Amino acid sequence: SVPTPTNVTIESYNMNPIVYWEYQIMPQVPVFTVEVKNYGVKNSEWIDACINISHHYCNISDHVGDPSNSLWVRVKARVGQKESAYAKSEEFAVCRDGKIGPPKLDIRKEEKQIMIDIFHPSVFVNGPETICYIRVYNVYVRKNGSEIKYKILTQNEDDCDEIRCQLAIPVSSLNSQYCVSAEGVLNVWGVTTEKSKEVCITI
Amino acid sequence: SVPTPTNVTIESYNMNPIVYWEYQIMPQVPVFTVEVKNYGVKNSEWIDACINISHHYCNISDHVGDPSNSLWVRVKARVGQKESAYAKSEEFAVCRDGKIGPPKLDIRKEEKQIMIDIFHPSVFVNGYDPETICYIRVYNVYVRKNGSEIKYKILTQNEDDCDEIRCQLAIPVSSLNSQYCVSAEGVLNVWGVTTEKSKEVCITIFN
Amino acid sequence: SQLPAPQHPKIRLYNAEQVLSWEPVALSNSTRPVVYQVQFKYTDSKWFTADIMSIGVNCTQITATECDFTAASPSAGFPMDFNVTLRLRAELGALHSAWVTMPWFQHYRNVTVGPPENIEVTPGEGSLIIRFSSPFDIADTSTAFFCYYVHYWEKGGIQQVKGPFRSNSISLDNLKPSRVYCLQVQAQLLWNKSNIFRVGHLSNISCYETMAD
Amino acid sequence: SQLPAPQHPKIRLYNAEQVLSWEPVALSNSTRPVVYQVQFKYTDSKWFTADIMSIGVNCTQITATECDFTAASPSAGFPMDFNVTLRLRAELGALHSAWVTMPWFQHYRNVTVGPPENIEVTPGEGSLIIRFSSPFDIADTSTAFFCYYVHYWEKGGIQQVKGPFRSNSISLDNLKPSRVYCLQVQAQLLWNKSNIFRVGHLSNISCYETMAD
Amino acid sequence: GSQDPYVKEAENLKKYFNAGHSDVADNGTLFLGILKNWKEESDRKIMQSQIVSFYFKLFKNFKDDQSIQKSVETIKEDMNVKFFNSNKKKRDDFEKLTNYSVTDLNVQRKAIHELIQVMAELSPA
Amino acid sequence: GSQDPYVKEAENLKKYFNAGHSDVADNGTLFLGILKNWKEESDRKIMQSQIVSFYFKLFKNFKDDQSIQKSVETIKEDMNVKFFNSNKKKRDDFEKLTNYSVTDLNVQRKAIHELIQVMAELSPAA
Ligand SMILES: *[C@@H]1O[C@H](CO)[C@@H](O[C@@H]2O[C@H](CO)[C@@H](O[C@@H]3O[C@H](CO[C@H]4O[C@H](CO)[C@@H](O)[C@H](O)[C@@H]4O)[C@@H](O)[C@H](O[C@H]4O[C@H](CO)[C@@H](O)[C@H](O)[C@@H]4O)[C@@H]3O)[C@H](O)[C@H]2NC(C)=O)[C@H](O)[C@H]1NC(C)=O
Ligand SMILES: *[C@@H]1O[C@H](CO)[C@@H](O[C@@H]2O[C@H](CO)[C@@H](O)[C@H](O)[C@H]2NC(C)=O)[C@H](O)[C@H]1NC(C)=O
Ligand SMILES: *[C@@H]1O[C@H](CO)[C@@H](O)[C@H](O)[C@H]1NC(C)=O
Ligand SMILES: *[C@@H]1O[C@H](CO)[C@@H](O)[C@H](O)[C@H]1NC(C)=O
Ligand SMILES: *[C@@H]1O[C@H](CO)[C@@H](O)[C@H](O)[C@H]1NC(C)=O
Ligand SMILES: *[C@@H]1O[C@H](CO)[C@@H](O)[C@H](O)[C@H]1NC(C)=O
Ligand SMILES: *[C@@H]1O[C@H](CO)[C@@H](O)[C@H](O)[C@H]1NC(C)=O
Ligand SMILES: *[C@@H]1O[C@H](CO)[C@@H](O)[C@H](O)[C@H]1NC(C)=O
Ligand SMILES: *[C@@H]1O[C@H](CO)[C@@H](O)[C@H](O)[C@H]1NC(C)=O
Ligand SMILES: *[C@@H]1O[C@H](CO)[C@@H](O)[C@H](O)[C@H]1NC(C)=O
Ligand SMILES: *[C@@H]1O[C@H](CO)[C@@H](O)[C@H](O)[C@H]1NC(C)=O
Ligand SMILES: *[C@@H]1O[C@H](CO)[C@@H](O)[C@H](O)[C@H]1NC(C)=O
Ligand SMILES: *[C@@H]1O[C@H](CO)[C@@H](O)[C@H](O)[C@H]1NC(C)=O
Ligand SMILES: *[C@@H]1O[C@H](CO)[C@@H](O)[C@H](O)[C@H]1NC(C)=O
Repeated sequence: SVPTPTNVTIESYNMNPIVYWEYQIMPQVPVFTVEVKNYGVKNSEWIDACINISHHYCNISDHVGDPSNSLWVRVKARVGQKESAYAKSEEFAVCRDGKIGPPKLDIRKEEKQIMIDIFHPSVFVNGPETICYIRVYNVYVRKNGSEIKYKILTQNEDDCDEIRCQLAIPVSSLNSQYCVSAEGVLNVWGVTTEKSKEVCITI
Repeated sequence: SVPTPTNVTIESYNMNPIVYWEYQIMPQVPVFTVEVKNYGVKNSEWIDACINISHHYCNISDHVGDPSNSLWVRVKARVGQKESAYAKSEEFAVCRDGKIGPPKLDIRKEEKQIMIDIFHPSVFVNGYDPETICYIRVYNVYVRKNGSEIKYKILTQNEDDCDEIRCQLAIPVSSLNSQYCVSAEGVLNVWGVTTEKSKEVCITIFN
Repeated sequence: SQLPAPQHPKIRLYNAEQVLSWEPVALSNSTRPVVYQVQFKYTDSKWFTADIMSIGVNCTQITATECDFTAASPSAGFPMDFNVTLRLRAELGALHSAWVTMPWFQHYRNVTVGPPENIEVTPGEGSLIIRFSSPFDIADTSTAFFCYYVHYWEKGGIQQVKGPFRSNSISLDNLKPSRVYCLQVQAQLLWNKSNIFRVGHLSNISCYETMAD
Repeated sequence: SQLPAPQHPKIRLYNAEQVLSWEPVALSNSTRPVVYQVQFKYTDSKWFTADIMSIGVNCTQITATECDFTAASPSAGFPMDFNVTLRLRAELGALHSAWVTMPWFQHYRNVTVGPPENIEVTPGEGSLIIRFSSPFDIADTSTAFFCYYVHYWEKGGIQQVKGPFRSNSISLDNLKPSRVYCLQVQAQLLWNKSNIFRVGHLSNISCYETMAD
Repeated sequence: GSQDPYVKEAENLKKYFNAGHSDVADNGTLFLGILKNWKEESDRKIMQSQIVSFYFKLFKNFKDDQSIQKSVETIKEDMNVKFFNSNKKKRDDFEKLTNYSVTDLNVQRKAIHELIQVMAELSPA
Repeated sequence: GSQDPYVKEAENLKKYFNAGHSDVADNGTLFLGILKNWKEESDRKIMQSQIVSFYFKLFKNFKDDQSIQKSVETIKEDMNVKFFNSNKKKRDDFEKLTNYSVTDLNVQRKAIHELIQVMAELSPAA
């Protein structure tokens, strides 16, 4: 009997989840089939993602419905004409278990203030009304020795649009070093996005 | 055994209901007690309205909670020291079974139109539970110009046409001789009970 | 057993009328007249026989080729808010035909609205006064009402449409005095739930001359 | 059997801290140290023992005369929205005392808000810029947030209050240049459900002189 | 005369159920007292939803009494008009939620699963 | 990190009921599918009321499983906060309406009586 695969895992970055698994070395080269089953589709049954593939990975970005909806992945092995039992994975929510890229920060001087632009991560690119989005931005602004955390809510129409978010901080003429880094917090599970590359500016 | 009263009825006009009943003539003068029971009161029990009274009526306007809430009335007779069984009435809804007075109509001419004022009946304007279901939702305003009548409808919810004191209707007119006679009636919110029709007020175009 | 089903049924939803009609069913060997049965149903309801108890008109075991729900008395018939489905069959004792099931209708949604009734026009100083009756009497004005349009034009002139207006009386102010104008009145039934409208039919054209000054 | 109940319990609701304290219970004939049991309950719920699984700190049969619910980690403790009722008793083995039941509290409603932390002031031309930290970190800003007030005045002058403002940085524009101004910062916790506000405590006075040009 | 179609049929059920007797006034009110406490439509629809589900449940038990079937389903349609705004999808979604069995082992597992995303949108936007 | 208290306790109940198995995905959805059809809060509160009443009944059946009492009662309070806006009267009136027995002969007689005035205010206020 062909042995069953082991250590099935799912790793997602920017809502692009990939399935990984381990298999023992054998004289023949085995091929695998990866099957996905989403929660929230009528008459749900296992959908084929990768068919008779020889390597140990399978990109299932096309099988992602709602990033907040659970999905399961199982994989079986075929050697010659005999197949193995399925290796089922733990439930996977892209919003909960996945990770999101950092926001893009831009800084520029004005007469009496500094305008900090917080561009949404590259995930939310127009190119579906899901639960998974950003509710607050934790923007850390370090002026000289000390940093203070700011909070910008996406629901505030006056502070954020669909393309950018802005924050205005007053400044003075004396020597000061303002360094700004920002991260986003997801709505349901509070999963923190990667921290933005800290951009600085001097007066 | 003293006999129980008969033919218990309730008649309401302008939300002032009176209880009536018939009783046979006897050598002694019998006295009666009238008891009211409303729907919508916690641990409801019979409230005395008229106590040991000799005549055949009892005004229970004070026992009217919500004019749309049902109430029941029963009455017993006492002769000497012996009492009779109760005579219970049918359920009574002031809004459904009662009757409401007519609205007061006022008419006045302007340069190009006629402004008809429909004052609400005196029940709803005063300085008897408020915030009730029972009020007027539409006014049927009948406007007869010479031989012909056309029915108008003014909704109470329209803030631009009605306030707490009145409802208005503007009708354009011409210089030729015309006889405008206007009567109006109100329709209750839930049971559609129509108020009495207003006294027909007319006006003439002499110019 | 089985009979031929009634032919080409129609539901007449004009103004406040509600009439179901159909073509009669005949047999070659016919000894006694064929009767028909009408039944109505709500959106998720049971079929009811159309009898004086259920709907106030007797449309079961009837010889007629029509059934008038609104004839009996005022306010009779199906509520104009309701989702009503009718079905029909012919029967001769033990024999009956298949059920001919009409499409569902809501009266406010499927009515063909007629022109305003009793139109009276009186001239004014550079104006015309129009008073008319509503196409039919609506129980709840808040749920559905009429919007009136007046198509007026000077003789030999281009059309102009005043409206819409809720009142049953309107003044056609700012007109050329001592000139003839022709007009048509047309209603529009608006149901707030549907947010779609029934365009009423226009009345006959009638021309009138305005006053002198 | 019966033991004396703990004396004068107190609930400290300062910033994000949640500390229940009480006076110790002693006996004349005391053989072993008396332990205490703390329990919490929601508005219409069951009483729970305050144990590491329930609340993340061990507050049953503990020797200390206080229990700090918020000590372990951020966001640990009772959610600041919840309606929490606490009760307390002292017990010595089979012996136990009566339950001392505290009044109900909601954190946003009963908190004593402290002044803004780490206040830094830098002078500008006829102005002063103030940057400060929040009195405490709130998880959900939509349910509760801070409104800050700056009480500024020239030395020997009458009070002036600028505010309120949501940001943690503000510019005190339109000031007399090359003059000394003293300021105080005071926060205000706003809970939209309560429609009543908690006035925070003011910070220490600190005077600064604006620039010339 | 002109009155919503439920009035005629509701008081017919009152006679059938003897809801016109003076003994019905006892023990306060079920629905009327509560409904006067909530004037905001969001609060009303929360309460009315449970009341509407109750009447539908009551009518379902008396679906065999042919004496009142006309009156019952007439009131049902008027509820379909007044409460669901004649939206058949709204009526059908409401009917689905009610028919869920709380003892069906498969149903509770799905309810526990969907609980997180349900709580996520319980509050208003 | 910082997440509403129900998330921690909801996934605790998820494990206790084996709601993480791939078999739950079968047979569509109960609540999630319906709730996406209704975006207007009036429509939402009509549906959410039936869903919230469902969970309260479900939790009532498992009030004896002391393993999950912590997770259950935390979610109940968070429902009291998110759905009832911490209004104790709103919560208490809701519980009364649910507990009415539709087979209690006195209850149905009162229900049939109050029907008219209930229908009277089913429609929204003008
Ligand atoms: C007024 O009332 C009428 C009568 O109730 C409504 O019309 C009905 O509307 C329902 C939808 O609510 C329709 O139900 C659908 O039936 C389909 C099968 O029926 C078809 O075929 C039969 C012949 O055997 C005929 O009845 C007819 O030709 C139908 O076309 C089902 O397949 C449908 O289910 C599918 O869609 C749903 C929703 O997406 C899914 O959940 C299902 O799984 C499935 O995929 C559906 O159930 C019914 O057919 C309609 N009847 C008529 C006569 O039209 C009106 O909608 C209503 N109007 C208003 C404004 O409320
Ligand atoms: C929070 O919950 C507590 C516990 O029920 C409430 O306090 C008591 O509530 C009962 C029932 O309503 C009253 O009889 C008591 O008088 C209340 N205690 C006190 C000290 O007043 C409290 O009302 C709840 N808070 C809110 C905002 O609803
Ligand atoms: C699978 O994972 C376990 C635990 O992470 C590890 O001990 C084991 O070596 C892994 N197997 C393979 C084949 O990598
Ligand atoms: C997976 O495939 C999609 C297209 O099917 C692609 O956009 C995505 O980048 C792929 N994932 C990775 C990690 O490359
Ligand atoms: C009482 O009412 C009945 C029926 O309405 C009537 O026949 C009878 O004459 C009435 N009696 C009196 C005294 O009015
Ligand atoms: C009934 O009593 C009320 C108040 O006592 C009074 O206002 C009303 O005029 C009375 N009606 C009659 C008909 O006596
Ligand atoms: C209905 O009318 C028909 C007329 O053809 C008659 O034969 C039948 O008896 C009537 N039904 C009832 C119940 O009166
Ligand atoms: C009524 O109108 C609807 C669309 O508005 C249509 O689907 C239906 O077939 C119509 N019914 C009749 C009887 O015309
Ligand atoms: C309108 O003209 C038609 C002729 O098509 C006639 O039958 C009808 O009576 C006319 N209407 C009026 C109000 O004169
Ligand atoms: C709690 O702390 C006390 C310290 O007084 C200790 O005796 C007790 O065992 C602790 N409880 C647990 C469950 O660890
Ligand atoms: C919190 O404040 C409320 C209202 O001021 C009060 O009823 C309650 O007892 C307070 N709780 C505590 C623990 O002091
Ligand atoms: C404010 O004054 C108090 C004295 O009551 C002192 O303890 C505290 O450290 C002062 N604050 C700062 C930031 O120095
Ligand atoms: C009112 O409730 C009590 C019990 O709570 C019951 O005994 C009594 O019969 C009820 N009233 C009526 C009229 O049934
Ligand atoms: C889905 O429903 C069917 C019956 O409709 C049932 O047999 C099946 O077991 C259900 N699925 C699961 C996973 O229980």
